[PDB]
Amino acid sequence: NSQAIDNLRASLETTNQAIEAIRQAGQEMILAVQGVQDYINN
Amino acid sequence: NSQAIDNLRASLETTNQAIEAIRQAGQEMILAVQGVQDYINN
Amino acid sequence: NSQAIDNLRASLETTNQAIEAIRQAGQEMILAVQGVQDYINN
Amino acid sequence: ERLDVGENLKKAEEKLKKAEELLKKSEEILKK
Amino acid sequence: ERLDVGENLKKAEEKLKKAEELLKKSEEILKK
Amino acid sequence: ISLERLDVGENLKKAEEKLKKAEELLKKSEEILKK
Ligand SMILES: [Zn+2]
Ligand SMILES: [Zn+2]
Ligand SMILES: [Zn+2]
Ligand SMILES: [Zn+2]
Ligand SMILES: [Zn+2]
Ligand SMILES: [Zn+2]
Ligand SMILES: [Zn+2]
Ligand SMILES: [Zn+2]
Ligand SMILES: [Zn+2]
Ligand SMILES: [Zn+2]
Repeated sequence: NSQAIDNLRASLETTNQAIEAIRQAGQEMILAVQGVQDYINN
Repeated sequence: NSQAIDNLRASLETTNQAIEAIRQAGQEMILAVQGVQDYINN
Repeated sequence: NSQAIDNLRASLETTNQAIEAIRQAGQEMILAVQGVQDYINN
Repeated sequence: ERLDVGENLKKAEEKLKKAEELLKKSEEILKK
Repeated sequence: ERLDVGENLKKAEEKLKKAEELLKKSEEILKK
Repeated sequence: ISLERLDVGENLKKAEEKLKKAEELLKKSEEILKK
């Protein structure tokens, strides 16, 4: 059980890093779509 | 250790809330790109 | 705490599946915005 | 004009709905 | 008529920042 | 910036790279759980 808890903690730390990378991809998509709108309008 | 279990539970609940926020951000990005398509086509 | 640890493992495995789905949504969103740019330019 | 990316947007919608249902399942497993 | 999907982009940005701060909280809990 | 052609390609490529990084981290997380 102690080894299982260690593995869960390591897995959840790594999962949190994967979610941060997806969050950062989302920030780039906001910049992309804002750029499309600015081109269409200007 | 029950304290480790409670910590992991609390961390995972909070991680699941973060993922839900990114999911909802994704929903908004779909609406934005559909808005661009609708603008161009109409 | 064997049952608690099994519940955390099952919860985290499911959470990881959710993240992979959001990642795949993000890939489709990149294809969509690429498609908007290619339409506008080409 | 005939811009056509709605199928990518539909697939993204479907994947986000699949994720919503998996997140509900994860929370149910945690609560029990 | 002007294209404006800024309401959707602003909501997306708010949601991404909410997620950032929740991930920091998860990491803090884990560190404990 | 050039106002001639639309270019959000650098944002889209950065998003692609971040999604690839996420996929590798999710593989690492599942490998840790499987052990
Ligand atoms: Zn240990
Ligand atoms: Zn330990
Ligand atoms: Zn950037
Ligand atoms: Zn068991
Ligand atoms: Zn596809
Ligand atoms: Zn930030
Ligand atoms: Zn920050
Ligand atoms: Zn370029
Ligand atoms: Zn892959
Ligand atoms: Zn490996």
